[PDB]
Amino acid sequence: AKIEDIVELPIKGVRAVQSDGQIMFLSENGRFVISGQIYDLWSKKPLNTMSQMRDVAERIHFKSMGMDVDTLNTVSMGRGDKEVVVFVDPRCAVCHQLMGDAKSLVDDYTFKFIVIPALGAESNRLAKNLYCAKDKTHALDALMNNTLGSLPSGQYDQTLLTAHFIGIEGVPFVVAPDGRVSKGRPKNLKSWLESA
Amino acid sequence: AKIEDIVELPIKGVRAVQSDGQIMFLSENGRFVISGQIYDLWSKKPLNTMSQMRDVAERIHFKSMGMDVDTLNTVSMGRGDKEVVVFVDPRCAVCHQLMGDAKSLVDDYTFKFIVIPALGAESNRLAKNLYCAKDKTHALDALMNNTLGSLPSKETCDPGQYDQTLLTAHFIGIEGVPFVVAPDGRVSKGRPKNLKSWLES
Repeated sequence: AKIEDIVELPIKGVRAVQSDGQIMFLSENGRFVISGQIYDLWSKKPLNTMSQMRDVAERIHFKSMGMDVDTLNTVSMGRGDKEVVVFVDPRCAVCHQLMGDAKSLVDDYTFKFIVIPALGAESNRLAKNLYCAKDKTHALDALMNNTLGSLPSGQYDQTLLTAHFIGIEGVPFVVAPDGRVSKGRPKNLKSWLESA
Repeated sequence: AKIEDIVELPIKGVRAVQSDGQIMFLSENGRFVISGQIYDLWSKKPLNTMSQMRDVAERIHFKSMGMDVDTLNTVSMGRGDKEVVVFVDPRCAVCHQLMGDAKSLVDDYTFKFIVIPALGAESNRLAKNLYCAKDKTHALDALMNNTLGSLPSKETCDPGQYDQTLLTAHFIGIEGVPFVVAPDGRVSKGRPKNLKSWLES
């Protein structure tokens, strides 16, 4: 069954508002109100409570959205049964520092470092090399030391394109085991992973 | 009663999409769909057809939305019974051209030149001078020839560093200058290639 007609509306943000039991959707500047029901098509679920609303604003649940992060330009570090996802650029020094902090935590977490060239054509180069690594154990090591170009083996990186599509902004971008997101490096990684 | 809770959603755009007769609202990356009814609070009307969706995407109806342009930093040119609205910057030469072209149309239209300082501090200064001017009779001419700075000012005017006419334009979706609104509401983001005809249809 088809979409027959499409019109872009002058709407740049939407807020869910709850009053006396009913949840409505207001455009960010107060021009439009939509009375009805919102559905998360990627998670294939209706959002019916303010708690579910907050979940999609504050959290990312990759497997729930049909995303396997191991299929991206991803390298893994650690042994924990709690998964931590960190989008990183190969030239990002705060990303490198964050990755250094994660080394002390490898017993309780498994880190998924997803390499994205968010910072340019040279970042593309390094990310592109890592993608073609013979041995991703060394790739991991290469990533953390900023030694990626001398790695044994498109201008438009798929991991970059995907992150952008789904709204990942800036690096580093961290997703805790419970889905909580950190736009940037948290003050204390260990504490942040434990709880809000 | 009270609004008990509020959540900003990860949505940057909404498309009205029509499927099997009903209209739904889809987020920019397709992640979210909202089934239901949209109401336009500025013009106070429900929107139920794809034609009404196109109307709010393509047109601005100042009076329907309760917007009186004469309350803004505005200057009129022409005598005609069809109102044409043009947002301009004082330093915008492309805007001055359009104004010249408009001299020839004063028979059919009245032009409402809405002055906004969108291009920086010198633009701010000139718009503020127009606003605080003792004498608005020559105001049109000063605008078109870019001589607003020599307009004698009222004692002791100061409206503040943030121009309300600019704030209004930004709020209701004016983008760039010049920005033209035809009598029937159609918008032109930039000077149309051919004006008189554009104003026609």
